[PDB]
This record gives sequence, C-alpha cells and structure tokens, in this order.
Amino acid sequence: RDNKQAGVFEPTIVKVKSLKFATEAAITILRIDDLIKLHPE
Amino acid sequence: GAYQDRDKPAQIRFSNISAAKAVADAIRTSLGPKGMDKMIQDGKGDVTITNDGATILKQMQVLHPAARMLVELSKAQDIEAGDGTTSVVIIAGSLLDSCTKLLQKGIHPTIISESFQKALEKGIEILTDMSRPVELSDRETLLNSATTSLNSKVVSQYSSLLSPMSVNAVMKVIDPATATSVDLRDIKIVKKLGGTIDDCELVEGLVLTQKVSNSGITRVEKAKIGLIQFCLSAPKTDMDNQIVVSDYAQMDRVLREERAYILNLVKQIKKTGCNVLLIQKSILRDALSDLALHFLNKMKIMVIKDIEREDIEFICKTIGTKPVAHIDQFTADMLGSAELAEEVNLNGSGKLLKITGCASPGKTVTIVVRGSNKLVIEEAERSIHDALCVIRCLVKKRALIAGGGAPEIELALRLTEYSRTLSGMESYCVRAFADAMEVIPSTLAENAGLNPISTVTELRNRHAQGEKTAGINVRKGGISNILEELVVQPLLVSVSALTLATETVRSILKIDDVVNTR
Repeated sequence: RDNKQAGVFEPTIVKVKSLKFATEAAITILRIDDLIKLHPE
Repeated sequence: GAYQDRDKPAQIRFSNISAAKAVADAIRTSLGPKGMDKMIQDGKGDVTITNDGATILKQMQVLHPAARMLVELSKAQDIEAGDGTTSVVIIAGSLLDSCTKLLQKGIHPTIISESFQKALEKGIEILTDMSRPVELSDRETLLNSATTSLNSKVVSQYSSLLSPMSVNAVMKVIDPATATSVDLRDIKIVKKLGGTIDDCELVEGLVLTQKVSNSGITRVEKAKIGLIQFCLSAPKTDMDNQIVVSDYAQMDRVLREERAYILNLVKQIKKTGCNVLLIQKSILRDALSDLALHFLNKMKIMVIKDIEREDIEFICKTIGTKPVAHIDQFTADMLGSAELAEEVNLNGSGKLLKITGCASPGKTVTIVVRGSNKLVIEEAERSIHDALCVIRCLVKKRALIAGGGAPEIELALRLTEYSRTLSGMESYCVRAFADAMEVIPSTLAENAGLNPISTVTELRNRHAQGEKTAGINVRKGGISNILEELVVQPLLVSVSALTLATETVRSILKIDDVVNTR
C-alpha cells in the first residue's frame, strides 16, 4: 500500500541511529577471530 | 675435543624457545594495516576486545615464564612507543626461532649473544642512516604518522576524523619549541557510553564525569570558577570536640548560629563574585552540608560535589585556578574565569559536564569518546592513547621512517651483506638475524592475503635498488613506493623494538634451567 496515505510513520532518528549502531556492532563483532577462555579463580 | 655432559640446559632452552615462538605466532595474526583483533574473556567474567599486543598479553595469564618475560617486554615497548608491541614481540619470536636453529647448529649461546650485539649495532646504524629528519611544526607529516598508526586497530573506521583529533590535542599540549617529551597524563580521556564513535569530540577545556547537585541551575554564562577544599558544614575540629547543652538559650543559640556560620561562608563566597562552585572529596569528615547547598541554590551558584584528589592538579592546570583551603584566602584574585560552563545531556539521561573556553589557556586538554559498545569504546580509547604515544615518540626524535616493513627488509638486506663480509660463526649468527627480521613483511603479506614468499622475494629484489621508499602496499595489494602512499612511522618505534628484543634474547640465552620454589 502507501503507508504515507495509511499513516504508518516512524521517526527518522529511529532508523538512522539504528543503522549506525548496527554498523558499529557488525564492525566490532566481525573483527573477532579468536576467543581465549579462562576458568575462574 | 671437549665433551658436553649435561643436556638439561639445552632441553630447557629449547622448551623456552618453543614457548616464545608459540606466543609469537599466537600474536602474529593481529598486525599491521590488515590487522585482526582478538577477544579475551576474563575468568572473573569480564570481556575485552583488543588488537594492541600489550593489552592482549596483559590479559594473558601466561604459565610458562619465558612468555611472561615476553609480556613484560610488550609492556615496556608500549610504555615507550604504543604500537610495534606487536612488531617487537614478533621480532622476539623470530629471533628465538633462529636461536633454535643455531642451537642444533651447535654454536654456544654466548657467542650468539655477542654476535647479536654486533648485529644490533649495525642495525641501529642503518636505521639512523635511512630516516628523514622532520620538524615538529609540519602538521601534515604529523597527520600522516597518526593515520599510519591508526589504520591498524578497529578505529580505522573513523581514522579520517580521529587523526586530526589526536594531532590537534598534542599540538595544544606540547611546547612546540623545547622538543621535550610532553607527558600524556596531561591529556584527559573520557569513557562515556552511548553515541557513535564518529561523535567523538575534543573539548578545549575541562570535562568532569560527576553530576551537578543544584536543582535549577544547568547552564551558566560568563561564569567565574572557584575551587574550594574546606568543607561547608557544621565546624568539626581535627581533634575531638562536642557542644555541651545544659541551659535554656543553648538550643536556639546553636541552631541559629550554625545557620549564621554557614551564612557567613556563603555570603563571602558570593562577595568574591563566584558563581560556580567546586568541592573535593572529604570522606574523612563532613562534606558540603545540605543547608549550605540551600543557600547556594538560593543565591544561584553552580555547585559540584565529589572532586577526586587526583583530579585537582589536572583541573587547576586546565582552567587555571589555584584552589582555596580557607575562607580568607578565597578572594576575587584567585577565582578563575571561563567563557562557558554547563551540563550537557547525552545518553538520553547520562549527563556530563563541559567547560569550554578559558581566558587562562591551560596547556592540558581532554578527549570525549563516544560509541555504542562498551568494548569498542575501550578499544578506541586505547588506540587514541597509542596515537598520542606515537606522536610523542616523534617529538622525542624528529626522524621519520616509511612503515610497511620496508625498514625491516632494508635491515635484512644490509645485515645479510654485512654477515657475508664478516667472517666467523658470527657470520652465521648475523645471517640468522637477518632471516629473523625477514618475518614482518611475510606476516604483512599473509594478513594481506598475498603470496608471502613471492612477494617478499620480489620486494627484496626491488629493494636492491628500490630503497626504503618502496615497500609492501595494502591498498593496491602489491609492492610500491610506500612513502607516496603516506604510511610512515617514527624511527623511535622500530629502534626501541629492536633494542628491547635484542636485550631480551641475549638474556634468554643466558638462561639454562628453571627451579620450582616454595
């Protein structure tokens, strides 16, 4: 349909900040290539 | 001939070498423009991301002592340079590998150490020869050095904006003339969760993580700042004291009179003309009393509690305001002034203090760090600190080297020809030394996904007349003149790396056996 006519709207900052944070998360996690575990004290 | 009776020393040497080499190869991945970071989960339950080697090794709880010496090495390099910690540890690994080769190559370790000393002397001479003197005043070369160090950690994401950040900060904190070793602790780092790393900001001023205590005052203009140490509460002596009540007017005389005392305090404070109050911790005794807060808010004075004693020197350096510890000394002479000071609102409701613009320009400076993940913020601050460190290193020695392993292959070539010239088993030693230096370009090619051996060999062949300007390029995926790709690191970095590694390898060779203790 046309959400503009339907009134289905979202605030811009939602999608903007969402995509930005998602990109940062992807950058952080993707750069991983090894975990090293330590059983506790 | 002479007979070697024992074999325990040789075996323990071998064990140490294998451990060191394994640690080196473990670090080997995280390196260079193509570097890949690691993550360590603490047994406590903490999690960290890191690409810098020193933090990696400090998070390591290494068992075998040799690698603990390696960790210590990395710590020293970081407290000297900031990157190349990866480089210096990888050199250590390669050196010890060639040391193995020389051990089954039957040569006694002491001769190895002496030959290594000759080798490092030749190397330091060559490295000093190859550099390019560079004045501190040229911003763009500084910027190139920055972006060289930066595009190896995660923050290469916003490298383009982070590099001017760091360089401007350092220029504002240095004396551009004395060429001293301007301290990094004069730079304030703020880990503030939320936001975007892009939104990292410089504040030519002062930032306090604490929050306001006045309900009603948020922004103040033309504010005059004053920092006060003596508490604002009922007077409580150093030695034990107590009011005695035995009589009639004692009650109201008390109440009225602590009110009057606090009133005198606040009234003098205003009479100085101040409008923004700073109060340090006084955990030993009473802090700022509530009643005094009431007066101050009534008189419309910006107020802050809980200033850490370690921050006081930084604050007075920055805003240019000597503290006051008694009423009388508090005078309009000492009240500092700043163009603006107020409480910003980020994090939705995570509120922060900024004081921008000061007529008395303190040499110090602060950094605000933004970003989504806590871990990525910590890594970003690590990388920025490394950037400041490398700039300081450049300040220490106004010499510049193109990075990209080209210095190292230069070293390998010159040292190999030097070994060919110099006779004796030390010749074999030095040849091993050059083959050891050969590793860094190999790792660069490997993390670059290029054929390592072919690339290294061709790069040596080029470099036979293709001096240090040429080297391994990431962006083109081949070999070119790196200097024109503007990827340069200060001489001190690799110099310190080589020196530290050489001393540590000599020391390791001195070792023969490990004795368990009580």
